[PDB]
Amino acid sequence: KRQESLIQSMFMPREILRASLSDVDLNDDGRIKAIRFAERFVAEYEPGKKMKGLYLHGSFGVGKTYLLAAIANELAKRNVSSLIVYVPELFRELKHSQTMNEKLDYIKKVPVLMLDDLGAESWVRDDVFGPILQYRMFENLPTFFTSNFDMQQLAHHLTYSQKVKAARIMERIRYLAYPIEITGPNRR
Amino acid sequence: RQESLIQSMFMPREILRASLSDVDLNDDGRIKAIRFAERFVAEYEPGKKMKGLYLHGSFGVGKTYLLAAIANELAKRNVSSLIVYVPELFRELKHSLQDQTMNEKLDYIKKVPVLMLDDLGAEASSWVRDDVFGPILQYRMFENLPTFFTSNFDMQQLAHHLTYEEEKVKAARIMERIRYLAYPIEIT
Ligand SMILES: Nc1ncnc2c1ncn2[C@@H]1O[C@H](COP(=O)(O)OP(=O)(O)O)[C@@H](O)[C@H]1O
Ligand SMILES: [Mg+2]
Repeated sequence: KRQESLIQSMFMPREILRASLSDVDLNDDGRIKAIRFAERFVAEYEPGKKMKGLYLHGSFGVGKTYLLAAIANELAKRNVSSLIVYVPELFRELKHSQTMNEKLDYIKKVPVLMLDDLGAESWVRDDVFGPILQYRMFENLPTFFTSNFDMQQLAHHLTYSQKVKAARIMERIRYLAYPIEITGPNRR
Repeated sequence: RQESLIQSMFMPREILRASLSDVDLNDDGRIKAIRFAERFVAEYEPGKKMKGLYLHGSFGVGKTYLLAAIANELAKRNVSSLIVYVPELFRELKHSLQDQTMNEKLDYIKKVPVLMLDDLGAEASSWVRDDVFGPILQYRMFENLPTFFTSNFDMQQLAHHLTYEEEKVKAARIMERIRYLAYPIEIT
C-alpha cells in the first residue's frame, strides 16, 4: 500500500522499503526473538511510552536493514510515521554541505527512529549524535539501530583516543534498544 | 573460457581478452595491483564491503588491461564483472535521458556486482558528474558493491580537474566517494 508514504527515509533507496514481518523466516533464534519483539512493540506502541527498540547486529547481508523496513511497514499499517536513516551518509553530508539543521531536528523528533548501519568510517560527533540520542531518551522516542558490530565492538570502534564519553554514548544506546544478534545465510 | 560472465559498455569487446599472467610485473606500483587483485578475488563475497582499485598513470601503461585482467581472474571464479568506458557514457548521456531506455542501462550499471569504470577524467560535465555519476557511487557505497577505476590523474589531480566556491565541495563529496570505494595504486 501507501504504507511507504508514511515511512520517511534519508540517504537510502526506497525500493528496500518493500518489506514485511511475514516474509522473514523462523529459521533461527536471532529473528524469532527479533520479530517477536518487533510485533509486540508494534502492537503496544502509543505516543510517549518508555519502550525499547531493537539493536540488530550481525554479519553482512543477513537481513538487518530489511528487518527495520519491515517494522516500519508494520507501524505505517498502524498509521504511525517512522524514519529510516542510512547513518554513514548522514555523517558525510554533514561534512560537505543550503539546508541540514532543520533535518537533525526532524530526526531527533520523529515518533519512531531507525538508524541504519551504525559503525563504519575525539570527534564533533559528540555534539551531533549524542544529543539526538539524549533527546529521544528524554522524550521517550523509540529508537532502533542496525550495525555490523555488537555492543562490545561498537564502543571499541568509534574514534579511538589515547575516551569514556564514547562509552557514555554506548550507554544511551543500550538504554534505547535491546540488542539481538541476527544469524542466518548471506542473502545475496 | 571465462568471457560470457564479464561484459562491457561502449568499448569493442576485443580489448577485454586479458590475463593476470599475460603481464610482467615490471616496476612496482604494478606489484601491489596484482596482489590487491588476488586478495580481492579470494575474499570476495556479495555485500562484503571491500575496496576496488583506482589505477592512475600516464597514457599507454596498462590501467585498462589490468582491469580486464582482474575482471578475468574474477570470471575464473564465477563472479560476473562489468567494465564501462566512462567518457563515452557521459558523452552519450548529454542527450538521452530523453524518453527512455538507456537510463535502464544506467540502472543496471548502478546495481552490478563489480563495476569497473575505464579512464575517468579526459573530458566532461557537471549535472552529469554530480547527478548521473554521483548517485551511482552513492548507491554502490550503501550496497557495498565493488567499484574500480582508471584515470590519467591521481586523485588530487582528478578533483582540481573536475572543478570548472561550491563546486569545490561537490568535487569534494564526489572525490570522497571514489576514495571510500578505491585504493589508489600508481603505475609506471
Ligand atoms: N526476510 C526477508 N525476506 C525476503 N527478502 C529478504 C529478507 N531479508 C532480507 N531480504 C533481502 O536481502 C537483501 C538485504 O539484506 P540486508 O538488509 O542488506 O542485510 P543487512 O540488512 O545487510 O544484514 C535485500 O535486497 C532484500 O531483498
Ligand atoms: Mg545493512
